[PDB]
Amino acid sequence: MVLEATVLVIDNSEYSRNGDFPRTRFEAQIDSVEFIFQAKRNSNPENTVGLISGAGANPRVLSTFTAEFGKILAGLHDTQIEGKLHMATALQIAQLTLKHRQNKVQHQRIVAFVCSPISDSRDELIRLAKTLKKNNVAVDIINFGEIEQNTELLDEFIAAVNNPQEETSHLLTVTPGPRLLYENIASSPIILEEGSS
Amino acid sequence: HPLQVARCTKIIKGNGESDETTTDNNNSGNSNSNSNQQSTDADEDDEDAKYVINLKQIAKFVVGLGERVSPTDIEEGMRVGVDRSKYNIELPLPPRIDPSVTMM
Amino acid sequence: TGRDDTKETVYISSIALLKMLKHGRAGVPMEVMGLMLGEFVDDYTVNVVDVFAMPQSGTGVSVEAVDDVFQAKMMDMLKQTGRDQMVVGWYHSHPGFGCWLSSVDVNTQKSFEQLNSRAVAVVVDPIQSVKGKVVIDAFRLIDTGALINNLEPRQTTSNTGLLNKANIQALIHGLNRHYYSLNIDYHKTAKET
Amino acid sequence: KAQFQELDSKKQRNNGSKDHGDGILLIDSEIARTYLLKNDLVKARDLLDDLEKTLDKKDSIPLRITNSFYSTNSQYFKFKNDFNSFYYTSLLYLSTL
Amino acid sequence: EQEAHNKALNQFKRKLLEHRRYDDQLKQRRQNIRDLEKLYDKTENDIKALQSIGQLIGEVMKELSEEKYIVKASSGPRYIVGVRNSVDRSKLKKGVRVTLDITTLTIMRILPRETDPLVYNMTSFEQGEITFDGIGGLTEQIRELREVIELPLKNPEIFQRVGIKPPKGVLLYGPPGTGKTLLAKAVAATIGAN
Amino acid sequence: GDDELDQEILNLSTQELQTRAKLLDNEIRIFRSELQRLSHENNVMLEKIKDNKEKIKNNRQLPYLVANVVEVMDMNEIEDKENSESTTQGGNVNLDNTAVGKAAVVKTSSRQTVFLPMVGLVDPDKLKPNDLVGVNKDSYLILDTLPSEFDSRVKAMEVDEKPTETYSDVGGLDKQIEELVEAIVLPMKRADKFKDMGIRAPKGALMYGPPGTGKTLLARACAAQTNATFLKLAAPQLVQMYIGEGAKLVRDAFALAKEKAPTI
Amino acid sequence: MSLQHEKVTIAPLVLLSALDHYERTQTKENKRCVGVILGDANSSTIRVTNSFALPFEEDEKNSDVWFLDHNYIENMNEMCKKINAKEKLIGWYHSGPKLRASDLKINELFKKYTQNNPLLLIVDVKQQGVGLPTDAYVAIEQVKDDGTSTEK
Ligand SMILES: Nc1ncnc2c1ncn2[C@@H]1O[C@H](COP(=O)(O)OP(=O)(O)O)[C@@H](O)[C@H]1O
Ligand SMILES: [Mg+2]
Ligand SMILES: [Mg+2]
Repeated sequence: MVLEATVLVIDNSEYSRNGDFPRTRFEAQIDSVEFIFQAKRNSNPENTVGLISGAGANPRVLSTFTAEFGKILAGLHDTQIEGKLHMATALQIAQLTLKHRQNKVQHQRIVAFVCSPISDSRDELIRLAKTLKKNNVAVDIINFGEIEQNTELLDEFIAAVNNPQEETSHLLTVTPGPRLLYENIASSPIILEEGSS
Repeated sequence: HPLQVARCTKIIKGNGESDETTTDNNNSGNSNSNSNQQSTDADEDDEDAKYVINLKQIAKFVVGLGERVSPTDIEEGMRVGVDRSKYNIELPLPPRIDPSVTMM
Repeated sequence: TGRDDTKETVYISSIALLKMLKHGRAGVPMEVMGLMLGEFVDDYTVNVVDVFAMPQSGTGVSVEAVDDVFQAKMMDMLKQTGRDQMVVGWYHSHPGFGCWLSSVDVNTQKSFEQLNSRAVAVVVDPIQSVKGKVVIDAFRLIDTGALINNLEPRQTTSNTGLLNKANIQALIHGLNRHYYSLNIDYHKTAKET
Repeated sequence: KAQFQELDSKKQRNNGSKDHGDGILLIDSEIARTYLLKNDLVKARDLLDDLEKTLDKKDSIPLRITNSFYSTNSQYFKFKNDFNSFYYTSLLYLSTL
Repeated sequence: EQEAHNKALNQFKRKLLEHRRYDDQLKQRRQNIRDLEKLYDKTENDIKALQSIGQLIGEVMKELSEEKYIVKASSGPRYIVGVRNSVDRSKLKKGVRVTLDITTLTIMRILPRETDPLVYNMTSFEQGEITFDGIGGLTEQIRELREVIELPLKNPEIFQRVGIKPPKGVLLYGPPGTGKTLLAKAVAATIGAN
Repeated sequence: GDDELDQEILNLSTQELQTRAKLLDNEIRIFRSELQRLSHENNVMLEKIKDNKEKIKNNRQLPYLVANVVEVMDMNEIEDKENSESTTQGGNVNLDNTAVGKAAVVKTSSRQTVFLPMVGLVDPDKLKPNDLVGVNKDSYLILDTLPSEFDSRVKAMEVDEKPTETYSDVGGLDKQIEELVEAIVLPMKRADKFKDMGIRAPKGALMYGPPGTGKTLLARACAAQTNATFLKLAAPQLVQMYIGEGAKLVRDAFALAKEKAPTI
Repeated sequence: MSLQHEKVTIAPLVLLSALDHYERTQTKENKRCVGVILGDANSSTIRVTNSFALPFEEDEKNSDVWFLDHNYIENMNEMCKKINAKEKLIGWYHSGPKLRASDLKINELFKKYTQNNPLLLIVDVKQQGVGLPTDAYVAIEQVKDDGTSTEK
């Protein structure tokens, strides 16, 4: 989306250990994190992107808004790769990042990859959905990590956040096996996704 | 005024003095350069003939080139005016009280 | 007429007093530079809330002795923490000499006058101070037009009129042809005490 | 032990993270452990003291790593029948479980 | 031909050079990270020196008190200074060389006793020295010099035990050319004394 | 002959080589991410240095005082418990910051003796007894190094080599000419043979006999040929009434000779 | 690494700065002022020489959410070495007076700028204690007795 700031979440997990894209899902995610960053810059050049960890109980800020690809790239290697995603904590820590920004003319976007299903209670994300859309924050969930064998708990959360205002949630369905992850991003909306009026 | 009066006791060239000492050796730097072969970290310094003056309280200082004359005019054994505390040649003074004395 | 041209009561907070002494005493035998950040209110009241030290300069105190890279960056950091205030003056030391402005320091005051025309210049000796009341005086320029036509004094109205002064030397010569001195007033609460 | 020493020459570089040296120390507790049962107690002792050294220069030491170390140390003491030396070592094993 | 792996291989040939090139570069770039590091530390060490600042030397002229010393500054005037927590008063004594912070004029640390440049030239002399054992001959004479000199320096323990006074002083005299210098040069190595 | 071509069809199977190739495309993707990572790191790191450099450039700038290094005293790292100082601080190992290890003591031309923390800018190997040094005017820190100046006393004594006079032009006295060649040139040129053998090259040759027998002409010829400097020293001068002054120039001439060595 | 923090000397600059800094963010009602403290560390005596604010948020809904700006800590380091190289990050003040368990996790963050364990300097700005205007604690990791786990 044009005129948007985005907090990437790299999923650090033991389902990211598991290989379902080359070399493993972690090495797949380096390539897809580079993809989105540049695509979004071209479409609007004021766009600027941070990175935070999906690891442990606490997500840590690896990068703040920046348009050097090198600062975001560096954090992908540095972070510990074995962890667990915690969606609830992520939404809130991502939201703080979207608070503290160069100009709030931009849309508040969270793009969050899923390799590992939720490790938290369902209902907490339902309550948090209404707080997110209250400040006009949307959350894009890339799902290849809950359709392996998992039933999709993701869909109901996207329903709750979605409501046209200026920002609308999307659910990027990505096939679960090798095809290269970056390409799956590309075939899903990622330069034509938008918030609706 | 006041320019405290000093006098040149040495012509030490500016590219032979080795002001830079990170990659330069004391004997000379290049003899016409000192840090013009370094532009990898951005530091600039060349100058030609910086002189060592001797103050009349007998303190020695490396001082500037002329800032109101060309350095050609400033020589070995020539008196010079330098600032109160910024010690940098502004105006040269004649080389001593020698005229008129000699001519008689 | 025009400007009030009466010399400010400078209210230096406790934090700002101790901070100045800290940077000055480490740096002896050398000069130190720095910018004073506060709020100006009334027509003669400046409250110097905080300070920041400008790194040690290789040419000493002068009109080049603020680098615009440090300055901009430093104020930018105060803006991210809400500690932001406006440059209302500048401080500099003479490390071995009592309070006065040399030719260079007055010329620096002419530059700070441009930016804020109520600006203060504070001269801190770090080592001569054993009380810590002493050898800290603030100066502020009185208009040039004021000097010529002899409308120079106008600092004795709208103050206490208790003055504290000593020395002829440079101090006094500085005073006659340029600036006016007034004591440093210390502000505190009972939480700092 | 060969696999992991080999592995970190490549892996650390490509991956850019992850240390596999944690696991070396359990293997090492187990080499002493083999020595204990075979009745070469003397050999096992030296390898446990060389293990201990590595532990101290680690910033974070997970509980599992030091748990095995103490298990081994416990076995050593009861062969001598030093009741006191076994008792004090076993409490730490129990706590760090 | 009939193969499409024959068509594939042409392309695969181009690829080959690419791996080699990338490997060359990776190895260079790590070495570069290290090289810039050393340069960076050293630039930063100048800056630690600018904030550390010089110090003043004097000498303890006379002890006034444990916590007060008469020092005579090199700059000029005699001073009464304080003693820092850091310098111990066991180190302080009269006539020892001292150094002090410029700031508060408080004794920072003591100095070792400095040497005038005349006597430095004498000390500095070393030719890389010689053996015992390249002074050969007049064996018995070499042995006795060792008996006076070397024997109480290494072992004063035997001399204290017996309760005899340490033996000290030797005078050497002989013809020119006999190697008093050669022996002077030799004895100095053997024992290792300054 | 290489790899990934028709040579390899014979070494390794057509299916197996082709599937190697696909594997080796993956390896590029991994190489690119690593390579860029190392690249962006150098670039970033480079900027930090430029920042520092500029800070030092202001200090390096004129004026600055001139001092001379009396001696160097570099203290040991860990002289104390954890300090390169000779006093206690509870830790920190530094050479010019919290703890002073290396130091140079300089004597100013302002008549002061000052103990300085060594500055990282210069080498401890340049800093000798009487190295002329630039020192920062304000706070005193060794800023830079300067060549040594030499007095008029130094000048007379030293190098007054004129190109070879040539022995053809010093007529007669065949034997004297024969002796000088043997004494000087043969060791200087054939030093390698003297070295392998371990014998010493002549300490002196005494020349004696009445004035005007050519001797001057000859040493001046020999010195240019042998590529040693010509020093001019005359003993009747060095006899003085002042004990100090008279002793001084012997000591000066010995130190300067060894310096300007090889020298005649 | 060292476990050396046995004595903590405080300059009075630190206690009045923490008093100001709370009020320059305007944190209240168990919101906190989290900033850095600089000084010397890796040593038996710690001298807490200086203090600065950092950008920081504190959420009352869950204590495992707070904000911190990392880029601020990296940029403040460059600047402070120029003023004084004897100043380095030695840990963090926290307004308190209540010490919490989530503060262990903030602690971990600060362990990536200083080699030693970070010092968490509780400075009460509310002035409820008539003594202790400084209490100091350091996070250490040890097997706790009585069948208890390894606790941080
Ligand atoms: N063998 C010679 N052939 C030519 N002229 C000579 C010869 N020896 C001496 N002279 C002349 O006499 C001068 C004095 O001799 P010089 O080499 O200076 O001697 P000494 O060291 O013996 O006092 C020479 O400058 C030269 O004019
Ligand atoms: Mg002799
Ligand atoms: Mg002659």
